[PDB]
Amino acid sequence: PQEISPPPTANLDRSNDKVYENVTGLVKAVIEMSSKIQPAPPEEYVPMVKEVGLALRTLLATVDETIPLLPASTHREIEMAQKLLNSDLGELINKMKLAQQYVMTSLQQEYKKQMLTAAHALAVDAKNLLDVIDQARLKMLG
Amino acid sequence: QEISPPPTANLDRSNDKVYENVTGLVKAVIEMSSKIQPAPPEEYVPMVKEVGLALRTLLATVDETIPLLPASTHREIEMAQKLLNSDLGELINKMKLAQQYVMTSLQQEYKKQMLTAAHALAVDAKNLLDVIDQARLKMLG
Amino acid sequence: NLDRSNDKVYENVTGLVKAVIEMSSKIQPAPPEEYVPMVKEVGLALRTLLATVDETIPLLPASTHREIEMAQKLLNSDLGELINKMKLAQQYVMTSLQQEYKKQMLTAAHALAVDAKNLLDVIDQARLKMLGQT
Amino acid sequence: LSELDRLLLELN
Amino acid sequence: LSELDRLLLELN
Repeated sequence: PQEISPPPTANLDRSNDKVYENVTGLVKAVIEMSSKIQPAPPEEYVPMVKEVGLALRTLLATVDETIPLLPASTHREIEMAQKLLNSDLGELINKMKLAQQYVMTSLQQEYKKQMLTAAHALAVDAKNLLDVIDQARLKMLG
Repeated sequence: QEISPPPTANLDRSNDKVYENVTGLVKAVIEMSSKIQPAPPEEYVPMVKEVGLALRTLLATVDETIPLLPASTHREIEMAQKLLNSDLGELINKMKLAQQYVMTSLQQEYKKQMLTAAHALAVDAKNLLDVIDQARLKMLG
Repeated sequence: NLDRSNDKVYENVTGLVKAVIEMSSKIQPAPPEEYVPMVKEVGLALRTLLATVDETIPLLPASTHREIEMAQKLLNSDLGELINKMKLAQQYVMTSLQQEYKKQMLTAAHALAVDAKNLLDVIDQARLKMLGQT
Repeated sequence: LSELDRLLLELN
Repeated sequence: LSELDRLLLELN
């Protein structure tokens, strides 16, 4: 499934690292959905999603307030990593609007699997953003 | 995780246009995924068109087949058909992101997600055939 | 082997054949005013059948389309001959010729039934082709 | 069909 | 972000 990142580098204090907090927050809201949803109807995943999407708005903001300060040269990979998370959310939505459009159908259970898929992507990528930015602080230091 | 046996050997396949069209569509999907990596938008946009043309063809044919089939199956088939339309839809979404992010790092990521969608389409087109087949054999008793 | 649960062509043949039988079984005792409606029913049933077949053709291999078209013509022709002999029989009601005219009627009806069955037999063979049997 | 055939038989 | 917000709006 190839490519993998070793654990977040230990060489950086995480006490006031709001990126690490927000990523952890976003991954956590995905896990909430990804692990509840199987059961519940549209009156329960639609927010479960809005939640994930709020937790992302935050992370993206915090990353905005964080890029200025890093090396100018590493601003592009981080801006890209961010847009990727945007489309990841877009997929999640498309597959939600679909699970809705087809309730109490054989197709409802399917667009749900597609949601879980899209939300997993989101989290994996939220973790890759953090990975990039860390390399960006490492650079700025050494 | 899932996998299914080669399409049943209990049906003749010389008059089988559903088979021909599933084969057609999976081919167009392979063609795309073999060419896609170096391809610019001029190239890969038409590669997706071919996938849609293939699928539109395929869906017409299933339209023209349902009537020979027990009504007890018409729903599974009609759902599978709708699933392929969403599959094609996710494929276009991603094509469109790849277009936007030409000259950037993400041309290659959005191309990876095209391949994924196009793979889902092919897979589900093969499941549809497996369902249509079970249906014909019910008709034939 | 084939499942007839929603085989409209089989359902319609069976009606056209039932229709010919009601007439055939009724005719000798019967006046013109009773037998023309009987032939009317036969014709309606035929009409229904040919319409259903007209709709079924497109779902079926072009290799077979003309055998079926010809079967269809044949049925029209038979209802032709039957209507003909019906008209003779009315013309000669109460005559030494009334019987032989009823007998030519049954003959025409029975030909229709038999060709209608041949049309079912054709169209079945085409569906077997399309659903892909071995 | 054996039923359609049973009808046909009534005609002969 | 307006686009992310347009998505968020759809959820409300």
